[PDB]
Amino acid sequence: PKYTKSVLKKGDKTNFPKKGDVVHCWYTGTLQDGTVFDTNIQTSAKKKKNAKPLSFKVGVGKVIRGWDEALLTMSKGEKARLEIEPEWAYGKKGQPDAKIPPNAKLTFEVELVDIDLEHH
Ligand SMILES: C=CC[C@@H]1/C=C(\C)C[C@H](C)C[C@H](OC)[C@H]2O[C@@](O)(C(=O)C(=O)N3CCCC[C@H]3C(=O)O[C@H](/C(C)=C/[C@@H]3CC[C@@H](O)[C@H](OC)C3)[C@H](C)[C@@H](O)CC1=O)[C@H](C)C[C@@H]2OC
Repeated sequence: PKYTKSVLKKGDKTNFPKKGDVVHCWYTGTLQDGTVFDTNIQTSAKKKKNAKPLSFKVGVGKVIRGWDEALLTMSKGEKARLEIEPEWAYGKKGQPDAKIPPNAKLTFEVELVDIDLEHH
C-alpha cells in the first residue's frame, strides 16, 4: 500500500470526514531516520487559547495525497501514525525548505481534533 495507518488513540468510531469537509489536526512529521521536520504542536508556554490546529478542506488536493487519503479513514478524536510512501508525499522533488530529500517515506502522527461538515 501507498500508506499505512496505526491507531495510537481510538476516535469516536462515529464521525468520519467526507470529501469536502473541513478537518482540524495536530501533527508531527518525521523522516525515517527520526529527524523531526515539522510540527504544529507548540512547545512555548502557549498551548490552549493561543495555538490553533491545522485546518483544511479534505479530499480535494489541499494536502499531500497520503493525508487526503488517510484522513477519510479516521474518526473524530483519533490519533494515528501514518507512514506515507514518497509518491503520496513529495516524491522525487522532495521539499527543500523543510529539508525533505527526494524519495522520502514520511511518518506523521496526526490527531484529528474536529470536523466541520462542509460537504453539505
Ligand atoms: C498560506 C500559506 C500557504 C499554506 C501553508 C501553511 C499554512 C503552512 C503549513 C501548515 C506548513 C507548510 O506548508 C507550506 C509546510 O508543511 C510541511 O512542514 C509538512 O509537514 C507537510 O508536508 N504538511 C503539513 C501538514 C499536512 C500535510 C502536509 C501538507 O500537505 O501541507 C499542505 C501542503 C504544503 C500542500 C501542498 C500543496 C501543493 C501540492 O503540489 C503539494 O504536493 C507535493 C502539497 C499545507 C497544509 C497547505 O495546504 C497550506 C498552505 O499551502 C512541509 C514538509 C513543508 C511546508 O513548508 C514549505
